[PDB]
Amino acid sequence: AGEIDESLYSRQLYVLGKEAMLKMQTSNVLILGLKGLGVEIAKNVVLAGVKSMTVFDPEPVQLADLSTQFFLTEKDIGQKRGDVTRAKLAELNAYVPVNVLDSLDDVTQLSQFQVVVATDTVSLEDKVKINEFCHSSGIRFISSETRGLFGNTFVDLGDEFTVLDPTGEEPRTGMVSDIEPDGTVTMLDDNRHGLEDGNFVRFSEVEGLDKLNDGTLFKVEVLGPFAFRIGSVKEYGEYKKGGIFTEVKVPRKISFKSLKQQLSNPEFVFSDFAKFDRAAQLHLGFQALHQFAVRHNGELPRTMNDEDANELIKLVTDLSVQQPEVLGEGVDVNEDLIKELSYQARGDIPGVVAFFGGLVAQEVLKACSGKFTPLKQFMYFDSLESLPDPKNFPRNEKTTQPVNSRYDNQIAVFGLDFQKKIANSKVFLVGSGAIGCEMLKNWALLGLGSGSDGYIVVTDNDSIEKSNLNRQFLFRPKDVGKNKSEVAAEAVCAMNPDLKGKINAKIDKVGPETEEIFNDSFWESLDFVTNALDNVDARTYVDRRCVFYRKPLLESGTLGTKGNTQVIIPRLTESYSSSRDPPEKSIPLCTLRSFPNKIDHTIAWAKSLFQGYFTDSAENVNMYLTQPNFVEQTLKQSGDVKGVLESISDSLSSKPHNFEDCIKWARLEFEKKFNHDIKQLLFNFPKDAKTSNGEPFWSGAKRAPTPLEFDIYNNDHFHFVVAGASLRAYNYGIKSDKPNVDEYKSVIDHMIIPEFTPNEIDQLVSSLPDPSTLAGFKLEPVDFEKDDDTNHHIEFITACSNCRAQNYFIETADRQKTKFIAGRIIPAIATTTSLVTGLVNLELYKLIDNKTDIEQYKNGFVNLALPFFGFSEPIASPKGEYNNKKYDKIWDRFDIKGDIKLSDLIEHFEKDEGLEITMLSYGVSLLYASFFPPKKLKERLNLPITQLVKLVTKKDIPAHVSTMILEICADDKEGEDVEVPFITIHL
Amino acid sequence: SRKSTASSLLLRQYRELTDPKKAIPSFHIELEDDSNIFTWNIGVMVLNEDSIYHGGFFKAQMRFPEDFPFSPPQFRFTPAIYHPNVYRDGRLCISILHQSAETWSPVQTVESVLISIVSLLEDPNINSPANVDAAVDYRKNPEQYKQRVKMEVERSKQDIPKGFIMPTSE
Amino acid sequence: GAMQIFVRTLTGRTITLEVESSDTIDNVRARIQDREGIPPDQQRLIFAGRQLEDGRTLADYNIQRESTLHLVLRLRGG
Ligand SMILES: Nc1ncnc2c1ncn2[C@@H]1O[C@H](COP(=O)(O)OP(=O)(O)OP(=O)(O)O)[C@@H](O)[C@H]1O
Ligand SMILES: [Mg+2]
Repeated sequence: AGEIDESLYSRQLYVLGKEAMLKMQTSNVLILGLKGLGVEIAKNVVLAGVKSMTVFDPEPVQLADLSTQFFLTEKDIGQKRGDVTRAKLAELNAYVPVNVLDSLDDVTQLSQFQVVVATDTVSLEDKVKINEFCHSSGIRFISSETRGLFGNTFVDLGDEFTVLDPTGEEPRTGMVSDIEPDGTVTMLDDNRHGLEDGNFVRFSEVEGLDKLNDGTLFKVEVLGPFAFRIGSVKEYGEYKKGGIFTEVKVPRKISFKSLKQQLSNPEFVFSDFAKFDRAAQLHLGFQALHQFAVRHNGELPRTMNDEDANELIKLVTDLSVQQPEVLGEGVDVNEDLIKELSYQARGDIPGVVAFFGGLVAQEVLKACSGKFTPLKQFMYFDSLESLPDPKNFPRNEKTTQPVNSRYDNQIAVFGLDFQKKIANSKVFLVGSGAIGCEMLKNWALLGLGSGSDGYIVVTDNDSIEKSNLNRQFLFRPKDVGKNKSEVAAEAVCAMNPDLKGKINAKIDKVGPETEEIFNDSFWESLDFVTNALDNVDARTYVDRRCVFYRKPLLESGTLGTKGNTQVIIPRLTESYSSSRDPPEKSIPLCTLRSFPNKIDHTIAWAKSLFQGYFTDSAENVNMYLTQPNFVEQTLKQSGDVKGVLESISDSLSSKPHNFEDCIKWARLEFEKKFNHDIKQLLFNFPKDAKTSNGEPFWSGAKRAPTPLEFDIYNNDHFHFVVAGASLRAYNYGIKSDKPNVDEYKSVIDHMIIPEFTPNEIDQLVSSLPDPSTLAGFKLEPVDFEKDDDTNHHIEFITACSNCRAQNYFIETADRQKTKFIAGRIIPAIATTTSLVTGLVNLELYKLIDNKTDIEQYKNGFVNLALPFFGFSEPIASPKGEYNNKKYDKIWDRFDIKGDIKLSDLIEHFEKDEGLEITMLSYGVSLLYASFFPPKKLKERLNLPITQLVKLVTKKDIPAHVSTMILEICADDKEGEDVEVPFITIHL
Repeated sequence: SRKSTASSLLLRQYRELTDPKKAIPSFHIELEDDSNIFTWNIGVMVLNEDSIYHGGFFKAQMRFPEDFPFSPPQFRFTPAIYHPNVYRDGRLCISILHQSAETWSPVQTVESVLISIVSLLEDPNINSPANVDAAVDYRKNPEQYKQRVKMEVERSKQDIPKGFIMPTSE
Repeated sequence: GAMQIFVRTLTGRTITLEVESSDTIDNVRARIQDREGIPPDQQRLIFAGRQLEDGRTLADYNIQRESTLHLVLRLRGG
């Protein structure tokens, strides 16, 4: 077919690109084994959209399989795992057929697959045989297995594999100010090229070097952050002016060794550089587990059994002799580490399965597409810090024994008492999108909140949208339009009925407007809070609530293949808001309004014009026709009074009667914005104008614009008129009846277009019509919706941006790129979402244990494209002091009881704290200042806190409020301003 | 070190810029409704007797984000004045208010922003002109420029608060 | 003494720095700012399970020759 459903794969296309998904849609994938690991991999690969998925697992479903196999139910026990899972996988993506391989007796059946994945149900002997067939046949092979809090993956993409894009990052680009004969490229003023040695670039608009711009690639020799060298350019000519370099990614051919070869001489990729010595140890340990099974009728070591763990140490020791390159000379066997592997061999842990499920699934997609850098070739992992303290939760053969429940392979690692405390946890999940759905799935497998003293509260104010289905796997096509949190809660209750009646699905947005719902009692009842948010303001709001209530917060985020986790522990670590992230890129106002040079500048200009044309103008009219004092408000508001009045005047002057009037309006706006205004700009700053130094004014970042001559056959000119007319018709309630060029052309060709001519307030206010003349008249403002392809929103913004791009000789962009920039869409894929959620749930175990050693916690940072995994201990909360009294700058606060009077509050801080309160604020309002005149001081010093707020904010404190946060500036006993904690007023 | 919140840092800078001993006489600063910490009404004054904008009292409004000073504030002349770097809506092109030729940084203060504004007022940036006619008259018709600036200075004197004493010339 | 270390970003780019084991983390951030334009306030450097903090030195984190530091960041989607 070659077509990609952009309404479904929207967010994933921004991660992988179209070419990669075209290859994916030609790839048939086979997954061996459908326990938790296999089904997690299959879920993410089917969501991604490969040509077909085939599963093989004829083993009967057992109750213990449900520990992480979220598609199995108790009614499935006794049936084949592959059969009962096939139809559930098929529901994930109608574009991907899911079939069951009945038997693997004939290995030649693998010839019909492009990627074969062998999970933990395949013996090492069979993995080697299968890998040998795949390697010698050119079939990509990936293996993976998890054992308790341990796991590994192996990748063998064959003797020949080509990486087409190593990182999937946006190509670097930049403007050039000089290219010397030796090839020294200098950047335009204070601009960094951001290149490194060995990158390749192409060039455009380099005047004087001609063939340099023909697409030829040049290898980058970096000189400094502002210059690089490409080799001599004398053969091309002599540099004059202009130029733009663009980084190009070149193909890289690589070669993989077979599994058999890699068992004796592994190439490691580390999941945690702090544990890099463990990779070689776990490499022998996982092999020894297979040798143990051979000697014990296919059985794993018994849970917490010392006799078996000692036998595994002996197997590892014998393996190091047979494979001396693994550990190296002088390196002893880490017996404690191997013992824990034996102890946990039967464990099946949701967070670990999620981690490898997302990682291996992404490796599958790399093997289908050549997109991103494949893991090469072995990666081992452990999360042993998740183990609780053995004194509170002892681990032995009795406490970890199975109790005939779906949690038995989790009890095997953590013990019964610990699993019961997980069930009895009270948790808040904020957001029910990609991370939210995966989080609820993990919690369902955990049984978290299923106990008599536990529960789950999940809230989200958003509805399900088609593009969400690509990575929010609890939702189905039939669910589009329903509330995410309610649908998600029902989906996980079907997966684990122990959660039935234990999940409170709310549809409220978390923020300052819903504090009556999420009040003091709500937050104080929680054990901890987990974020699943997609914006910084909500994360900041939740972080401040957790600081206020001293609740642990589990934070996480993703961006394409990149992800991160952060743990916030009351009285221990800093909070989310304690550190800063790089801000979103901003456009200097002069560049936006007058001198664009990138498509990003014309898209922002177009989006702003869209809002002014079809939203702000409508709202100003509705206020002018319904508010009696609107004309007086804007005159003293004030800002751009001339703009608002002309907006209302124009909106009520050329009022369209039919759609043809809207066509004429849009054609005239085209002439104004892309012809007349451009001529007016050139009239003041001609194309050959000079600056102060005699240099051309239109140089470097300034691109000399040219006016547009309307051409209906230009796609951008046409759709500007189509979308502009349709959106104006919507404002004025004009109905309709694919646009016909001839019909539009006839209307436009009969128009008389005024030619260009180059160029107090009390008259405009008198030219406005009386609101009584327009009784009942109303304009319908547009609400920007980027995901409705029929509303003309993206159509207008794309066409409007591309017309301005044509003015300034900027290369135009398609609707998908414009939607990405104008809609601020975050690239997203299910693989990274599952992996990051797994890491969060490995940190969640440390919360249940109430760990106070900061070194046991780990913040996570991942990029599956590299692949890179890195972890760091959280930063401790900083400590401060006032008058020698130490306090925690994050978590400490003053508690005052009762609606105290301002004078008593000030008097208490002088005696109890030695602090002279000089300024006091509530929210954004200043309530008290010591430098007030004696008139305001006497008035405010006698009022209680609540009345003081009412005096300043003119709004009463609602009855639902039980506490108030006050911020103060104060002087210490030496009369110097000092940082102090905030105040909590307990009403 | 000292990680002050936005409201506290704004209150301390507000107190210093209105103290009868440390307040810069070039700026008359008050809070909106004498309470809102994150939007300030500022009267910009040019005390340089050798500047064309001398004698004016240009009202303006400054709005601060919730992550101050890790994000730049917004500045707008109310109403918009005649200047090559000021648009008709009151906003203006100045590098210090842009983030990412000195740009914005958390070390910048309200004082340094206002100082950079009065400097741009005396010395407009013609290489990054907001909009004509002020930019074209600045180069082509200098006498028209001064007549437009002087007419803008006298128009701003009506916005001087009652009982306010204009500081002496420098 | 003098040594050569690397700084790799979450996107994959690699930076090389000639340093001494006695250099402070504050000085390393100042050099990354001049090389990459990233303000030290926005630099999250991690190495061997620890996040590098101001006031310490490279030798305090057992950073040796050919060691690679990682510039990471937090993401806002999901
Ligand atoms: N303040 C908030 N309170 C409650 N839920 C929130 C808040 N802010 C964001 N969310 C929810 O967090 C979720 C983020 O997940 P995600 O971004 O994957 O879904 P989405 O926004 O529907 O998808 P896309 O970003 O691709 O359109 C959204 O469902 C959103 O509604
Ligand atoms: Mg979102």
